[PDB]
Amino acid sequence: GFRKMAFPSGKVEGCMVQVTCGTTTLNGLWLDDVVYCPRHVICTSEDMLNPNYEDLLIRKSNHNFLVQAGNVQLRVIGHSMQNCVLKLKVDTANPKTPKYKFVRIQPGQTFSVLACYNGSPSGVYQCAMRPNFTIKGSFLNGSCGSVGFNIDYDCVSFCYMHHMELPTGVHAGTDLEGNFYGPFVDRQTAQAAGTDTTITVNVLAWLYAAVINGDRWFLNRFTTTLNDFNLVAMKYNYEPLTQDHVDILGPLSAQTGIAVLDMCASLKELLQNGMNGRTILGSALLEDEFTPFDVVRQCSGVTF
Amino acid sequence: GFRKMAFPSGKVEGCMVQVTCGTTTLNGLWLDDVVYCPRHVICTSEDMLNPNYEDLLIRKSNHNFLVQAGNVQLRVIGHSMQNCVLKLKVDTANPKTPKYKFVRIQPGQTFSVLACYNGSPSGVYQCAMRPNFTIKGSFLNGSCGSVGFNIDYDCVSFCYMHHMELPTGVHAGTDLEGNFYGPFVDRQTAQAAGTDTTITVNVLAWLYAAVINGDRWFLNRFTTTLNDFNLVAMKYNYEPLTQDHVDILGPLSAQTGIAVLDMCASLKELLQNGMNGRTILGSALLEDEFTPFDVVRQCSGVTF
Ligand SMILES: *[C@H](O)[C@H](C[C@@H]1CCNC1=O)NC(=O)[C@@H]1[C@@H]2[C@H](CN1C(=O)OCc1ccccc1)C2(C)C
Ligand SMILES: *[C@H](O)[C@H](C[C@@H]1CCNC1=O)NC(=O)[C@@H]1[C@@H]2[C@H](CN1C(=O)OCc1ccccc1)C2(C)C
Ligand code: NA
Ligand code: NA
Repeated sequence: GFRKMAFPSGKVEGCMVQVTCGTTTLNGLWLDDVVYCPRHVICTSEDMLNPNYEDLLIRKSNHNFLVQAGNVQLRVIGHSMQNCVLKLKVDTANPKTPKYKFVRIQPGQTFSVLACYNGSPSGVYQCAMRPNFTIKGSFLNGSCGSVGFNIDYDCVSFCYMHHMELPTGVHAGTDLEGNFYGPFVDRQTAQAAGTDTTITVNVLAWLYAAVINGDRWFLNRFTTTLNDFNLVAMKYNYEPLTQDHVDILGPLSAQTGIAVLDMCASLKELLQNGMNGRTILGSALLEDEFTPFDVVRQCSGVTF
Repeated sequence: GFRKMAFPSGKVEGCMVQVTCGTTTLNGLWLDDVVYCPRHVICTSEDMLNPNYEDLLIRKSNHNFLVQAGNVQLRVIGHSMQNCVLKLKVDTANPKTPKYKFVRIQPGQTFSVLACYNGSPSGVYQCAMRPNFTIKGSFLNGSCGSVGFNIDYDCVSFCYMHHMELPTGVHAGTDLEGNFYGPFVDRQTAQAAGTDTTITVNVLAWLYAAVINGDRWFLNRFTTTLNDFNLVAMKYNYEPLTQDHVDILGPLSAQTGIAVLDMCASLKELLQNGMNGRTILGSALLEDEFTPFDVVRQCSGVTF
């Protein structure tokens, strides 16, 4: 009774366009009269090693940029660089432009990715921004410019644009102002993500989902303190739990009649003892990709 | 590098409407001038125990059916019953009607569900039709009339409409002609799904995905026969593997240079020996919700 659910993708689908510069094709985001795409579209293979993007952009003409919106070729009348994103001003506003915001998300928060190739949607899935500011996505060559988003009421909040894959096979990208999440740079060099930690508040959310869905074996009759729990958290590379985390879990706490520090005590035992070959919500591992809001949305059936 | 991916849901989002009959509200599918919804919308609580649907439908007037398409109230000018579905003919054709087909899917095949409440999309996720003709969905009260679908090229293939939850917490529903998948009836009585089996051909697909994504520990230097494998399959409640299954896996076989009967031998060892606390594509259990086509689509990046 509990699934990894993406937001409906319709409002974003109408914004996806193709952006080609020589042999290099990727996706763009067409909002009002502006197409946002990764700046590495202006790069040839050789200059991806240490590109001088300012110098490369100067060499570019509007006409070097082939922007298609399905069958339509869309006429670029201008180009500018904001951090690691290119803004291609176009002669036509997107008539399918939804109501939108650009937001910078926090590590631990979730969003939907609309994976595109050649400006066409392939698929939609839910992602978490890892504590080390990577995402564990499914992106191939051509996936760049694919976007991550949340929907609140009738408003699309864009939070991610895809730029690259790291050696570990995880993914990195920017906010829609072109500021990388984490320490990453848009050039083809070996780059280390931090050690990643498990998103403790999300694991608690998901244990609450497990209880709501009648799956309770792991509950014990013990409590604990933020202090003592955080000692075990540190030992298993779990993020420390703050009183903010405890306050955000209050609704799930109240719904289930299980105090947050009581759930923490249950999590302690799972980390120390493993799951003994048992499953929780049909998983053999502790899941950390569901925020407290994701759990509440899916158990209370919120719409858009 | 491998995720449970849903189809983009835009084309389906434009078809979802609200259908209310007394205190009973659920979702409808508005295609051309017809709204398709579960027939149990005409039911009061008491008559859900053993409804005479023919007699109940006779008592109904067009005006008993409140059909809203967002802010629009849509005027029902007719009602008919096809098996377990109600066709509410309306005065306006859906101007957002996509190109579509109604298809009856086979056990083992996957589809995207667009979970709706009050005619508004909440979320999208990928499902498999279990061998026992159930789905393991996330559906609350009000979710009925939510639809399952595939997209081929520019065509939406509707294959599922949601009707009910079984005692086990799994879900049952119909094709869009109102024929239940499996032995289920739309009345509030205890109903047994069969014993469910694991979709062997999908587990093989997913092991191929694991190899393509560099995750290979489980490969062994052994082969086997359909005959000998099916003896182990039967013992672990896996579906028997047919030469059709072997032919469908040919592309993944050819891509990886691993013969289907060689992968089967690897699966044999996993079933007999467990995973020794190892993970495959970040899972501690064998996944059976990915068809060979799903794997090929996601590793080759097919679009719509
Ligand atoms: C944009 O489509 C593309 C997406 C990558 C390619 C494979 N999976 C992805 O997520 N981004 C890039 O190609 C960037 C780009 C150059 C290299 N880079 C990158 O991801 O390097 C790793 C890579 C490349 C190709 C195949 C596998 C791995 C710069 C400018 C950062
Ligand atoms: C239609 O919205 C609704 C969806 C169920 C309710 C909870 N989760 C679901 O998938 N379908 C029904 O209510 C049908 C209907 C009557 C009963 N039934 C049903 O699912 O019974 C089980 C149930 C009901 C409510 C809450 C939990 C479980 C008939 C006519 C088959
Ligand atoms: Na131009
Ligand atoms: Na009417």
